Amino acid sequence: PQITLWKRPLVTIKIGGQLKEALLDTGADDTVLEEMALPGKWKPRMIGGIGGFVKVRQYDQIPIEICGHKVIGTVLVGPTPANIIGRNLMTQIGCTLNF
Amino acid sequence: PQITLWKRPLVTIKIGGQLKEALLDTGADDTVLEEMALPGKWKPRMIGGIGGFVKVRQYDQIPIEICGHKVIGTVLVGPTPANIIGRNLMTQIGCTLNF
Ligand SMILES: CC(C)[C@H](NC(=O)[C@H](C)NC(=O)OCc1ccccc1)C(=O)N[C@@H](Cc1ccccc1)[C@@H](O)[C@H](O)[C@H](Cc1ccccc1)NC(=O)[C@@H](NC(=O)[C@H](C)NC(=O)OCc1ccccc1)C(C)C
Repeated sequence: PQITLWKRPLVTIKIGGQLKEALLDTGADDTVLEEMALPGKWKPRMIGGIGGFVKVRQYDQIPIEICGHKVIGTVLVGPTPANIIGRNLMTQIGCTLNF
Repeated sequence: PQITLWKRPLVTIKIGGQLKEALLDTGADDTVLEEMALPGKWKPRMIGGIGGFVKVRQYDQIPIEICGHKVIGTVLVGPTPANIIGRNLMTQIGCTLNF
């Protein structure tokens, strides 16, 4: 799809058998999802945003289907106010900015 | 241009006669620039990110040239760690996400 930006570029993702809406976020290096039951091991990590940081759980090699594109990558889980699909996954679905 | 996302989608902007690099940021509603001398009036505003909430100065109807596209819009100025071009301006240059 081509997505204009008059609205937040939200997409429906499937991860860990759960459906979520997430923001395609070109300003996000990484993918950060709200608290969710993911299976498996993790590593503590911190991400920085506007104003603050947040501690997150880093899960490697997690399957995610982003708007019907299955990808597998690192997913951060923590107290983010939005599910964010970062460049780490957007590259895997071949997502470009165009103007 | 078409911009893939293997790197941060940085563009060179011109604003207030100054050249800056800025991130084309689809996860940003608004445009937030680092502290910079802008001429004119402003209103105090707050933006929220990952972790925190920063006070910013809201400037309306500011001319910006983003990668050779002149647009005019609201620019927020404050202690952001990156110049961020948000959807408010990306729409004005016709920027889409595509995959
Ligand atoms: C999700 C994060 C991993 C992401 N950060 C990164 O990718 C960073 C660079 N990577 C990173 O952390 O690498 C690890 C690291 C880095 C340095 C040292 C050690 C380790 C991020 O927060 N990035 C943000 C900007 C940024 C850039 C560089 C450095 C730090 C921060 C936006 O690009 C990103 O798009 C977020 C996405 C987002 C959406 C929704 C909620 C939270 C975050 N937007 C924002 O933070 C924007 N805020 C908003 O748009 C909010 C949602 N609206 C808002 O507040 O509107 C006014 C309002 C007022 C009152 C009520 C409601 C709204 C902001 C840039 C304008």
